[PDB]
Amino acid sequence: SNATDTAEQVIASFRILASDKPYILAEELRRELPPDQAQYCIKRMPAYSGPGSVPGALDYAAFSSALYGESDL
Amino acid sequence: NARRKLKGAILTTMLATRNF
Repeated sequence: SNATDTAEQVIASFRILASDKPYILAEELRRELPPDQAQYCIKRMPAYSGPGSVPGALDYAAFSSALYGESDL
Repeated sequence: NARRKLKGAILTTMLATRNF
């Protein structure tokens, strides 16, 4: 769907900012995003608990699909 | 409105600030 296509492009952007890790860290968000937007992401991204998880790992994929994608499923 | 404005700004940051 069009919403999924947009969300995937956002996911791809976060993935680059995360250096191709499957999650992103708060320090990477603060490094790359405007402070208000970094804080929003730090507060609202769900924790990443998949393979390779670490304390503080943030699930940018789930966050992006909820915000821009086909979220009502 | 608040969420709509915030997510539009984030979309600009994520898609329209780097040459990705």
